[PDB]
Order: sequence, then structure tokens, then C-alpha cells
Amino acid sequence: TRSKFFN
Amino acid sequence: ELEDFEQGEKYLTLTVSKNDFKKMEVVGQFNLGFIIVTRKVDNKYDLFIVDQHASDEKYNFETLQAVTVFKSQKLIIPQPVELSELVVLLPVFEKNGFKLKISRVKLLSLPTSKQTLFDLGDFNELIHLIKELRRDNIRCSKIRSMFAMRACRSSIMIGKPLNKKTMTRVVHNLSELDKPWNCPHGRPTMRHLMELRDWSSFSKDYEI
Amino acid sequence: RVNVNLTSIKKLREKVDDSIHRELTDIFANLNYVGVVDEERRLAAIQHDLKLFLIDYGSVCYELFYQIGLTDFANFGKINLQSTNVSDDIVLYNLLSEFDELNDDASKEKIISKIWDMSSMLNEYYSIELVNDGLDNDLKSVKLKSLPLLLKGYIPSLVKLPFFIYRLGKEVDWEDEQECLDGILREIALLYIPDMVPKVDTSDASLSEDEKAQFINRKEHISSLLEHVLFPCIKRRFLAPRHILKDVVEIANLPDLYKVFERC
Ligand SMILES: [Mg+2]
Ligand SMILES: [Zn+2]
Ligand SMILES: [Zn+2]
Repeated sequence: TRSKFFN
Repeated sequence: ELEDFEQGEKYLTLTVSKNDFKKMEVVGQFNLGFIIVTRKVDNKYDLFIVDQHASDEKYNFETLQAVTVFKSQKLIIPQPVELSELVVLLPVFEKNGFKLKISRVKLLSLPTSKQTLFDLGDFNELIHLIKELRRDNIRCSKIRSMFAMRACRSSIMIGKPLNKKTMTRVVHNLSELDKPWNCPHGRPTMRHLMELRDWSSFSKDYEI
Repeated sequence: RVNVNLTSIKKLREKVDDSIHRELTDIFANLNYVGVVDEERRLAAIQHDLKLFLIDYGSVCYELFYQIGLTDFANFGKINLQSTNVSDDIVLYNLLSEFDELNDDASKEKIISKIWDMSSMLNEYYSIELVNDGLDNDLKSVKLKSLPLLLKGYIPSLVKLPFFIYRLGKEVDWEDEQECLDGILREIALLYIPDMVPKVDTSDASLSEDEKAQFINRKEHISSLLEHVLFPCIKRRFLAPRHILKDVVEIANLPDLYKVFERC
């Protein structure tokens, strides 16, 4: 998955 | 292979002074038989490896050689001796159990032990041993051998775990002796491991 | 407990797995700790079987703390940095003042601004907790409240805190998830390495009495740290990367030593 903090 | 042994003792005579020992630091104990030490003085930084038994022994031995007054047997009828050499006969004789009355020499006491016999050949051996500097610590081979065994038996054993305090005493004690490269049996006390001159260690944590 | 479903952490964990040196790892797994050689250059001596090694523990702790950081990511304990003494607080602006090249309030404020905007994640993922004592926009009042607790029985020295903040604000690539994450773990690992203790001359009568017992105390604290906390951890979990072979050096071997050192 990907991090919410990097969008 | 003995050339590698020779160059080690040769290196020590030049690289290590009496004061150098007082400034040596104990790293730790290696394989329960060695003391690893650092020596940083001036631009010189080196590691040395010290044998815990042999180095403790060389100290105890040299102490016995210098301080011990050997026990003598007060003779029943004094024995005379002829020399030349007469000027050599020093209170090094009294230390070796030879009490005298002074060719007209008079032997009042002869050294004694429950494990060996002493004779005139030992008195003459000590007379010749002075011919070969410090003369106050000179001992006839019979006495020397006994002190070498006394030291060996009483000294720190290999396999004995040692703490910093003890290891520090053992190393620093070597500064009191002259060229303490070997134990009385001829075994090395210490040897140079490596020089720490250019070791460019990790420094990323202080870099910007 | 939190499972790291993240794709970034896995790539970094795989990268560690790909660099593992089997033989060098066995050397650390079975180390017999000898002692500290140099507290300045950070050299320690270890025994492995028949050999005596000189290790650069600056380099080993770096990979060790990096590895711990990778494993406990998003599940770190905290080192609570605040006391009842408010004057003992760690102000980021105050730390950046150690850098003369940050010659203007704005340049120090630039660094604190990035760090501060990312405080939600820095806290969540790394246990690096930043707080603001006044109004939200007062960067000069931004404080470090907690740090991650990487090893039980270990509290890092805070002497390197200025570098930690400066590098977090200038070296970390905040734009790329993986590079950012790797970067923070590297900064935590760098801060956590025991300090370099410069050599002080105990024989010099010119140097003060108070400076002596203080060097002796720093010398003792590292020897105790390495012996009781660090090396036991290194021995238990350290995976040696191949790039560390230059940092481990054989200095002596028992077969060779026993040809010179002989029984009486
Ligand atoms: Mg092994
Ligand atoms: Zn012996
Ligand atoms: Zn001996």
C-alpha cells in the first residue's frame, strides 16, 4: 500500500 | 621462524620506554590469557598484546632477585678460600646467604634449602657472575632458579579472568623493570600488535 | 500492535536482506567482547573463535539502529524528553543556532517549517513528537517532546540533536515516500550512534581537575554502554551488510600468537 501522508 | 621472535624484542627495546608503560591503557582481556593495551604518545598510537602470566612473573621474579636475603646455615667450623678477584668479595654475598669474615677469606655461613645442597662451587660461581651495570640484584644460578619457580608458582595463572584494576597493575608494574621483554624462563611478556596511525572511521553523524 | 502494510518499508527491508553478509553476520552472532580501543575513532575489540578483531562501532551501531528502525517502524516506544523544568525544553530554532551558515532567522524557520508540517507522520510512524508552546505559526517556539525508543536500556546522547534537525530539514527528500522514510530512519540511526569522545591528556598538569574526572566519566559511560547494552544487542540481532567488511579488521590470531607466547 501507499502512505496517506504522501498525496 | 625464530627471526620473527627476535625482531619483536628488537622493536620493543626502541619503541617502549619505562614511562611508556605508566601511560598504557587496558582495552580488555583476550582468551583469558592476554591483556590488550593501547599506547598513545605524541604521534605514536599502538596496540600491544601482554601475556598475563609472564608479565606478572617477570615483576615478582625481579622483586625476589633484588630484595630477598637468602637463609644461611651458620657453620660449625669456618672454612677458608684462596682467590687473587679478592677485591670483588660487595654485600651481594650476604643476600645470597654468604656471611663472611674479611689470600685470607673466611666463610662463616653457607646458604641452605630443604630441596638443594650448596657448596664452594656456588660461592665461586657468584664470584664469576659479578665479572659478567646493576650488581646488587645478582644471584647464583641455584638461587636464581628457585626464585624463578617461586615467581612462576605465585604469579597470575593463564585462564584466570581479570578485572581492569588487576590488568592495569600488571602492565604499569612493568615500568619499574629494565627491558622487561622476557620472563625468567625466556618467554615473551609482551609484543606489538599494530600501529593505529590512519584509520578513517565512520563520521557521517557529524557531516553536513 | 500495528502491522506495516506499507510498500515503502518492505522495499527497504528487502534491500537490507539483499546486502546481508552470511560469514560477517556469523562473526557478530558469536562475538566475545574484549573492550574499547578508541572512544574518539570509535574502535572496539572483539574475539571471534581464534581471531581478535578491531571493529568500528560507529559503523555497526549505524546499521544496527537503522535495522531496528526498519523493524519497529510505526510501533516505537517513546523517550519522553520533557521534565517539570520548562527551561530544559528542546527548542528547534535554538538547536539550528549552532549553524553559522543559517545566518538569518528565515533560513532556520525554513527548516522548522518542513519538519513541523510533517509532525503528524513524524509522530505516528517514528515517535518523533513535536509540540508548539505558543500560537501554531510560531516556528521559534516549536519543541521536541519525544524521540523513538529503539533499544531498552539505551537513551542516546543529545549532543548531535542540532545535526538531526539540520539534516531532517535539509537532507531528507520529503517529496518521495520511500526516500523520505529511508532518510528519517537514517537520521534516527545517525543520532543514536554513541558520541565520539575526543582524547584528553590525563598527564598534563596544565589541564584542570574538573576536566579530568569528566573525561574519565565519559570514557566509563561508553565502556559500560558498549559492554552492557550495545554489544549484547549487536550479538543477538545484528545482520552485517557487505559494505561493512572494511570496518571489521583481523589484528591477531591464536595459532600465530601461541608460536611466540609459550609456557614457562
Ligand atoms: Mg563463528
Ligand atoms: Zn611461569
Ligand atoms: Zn616464566
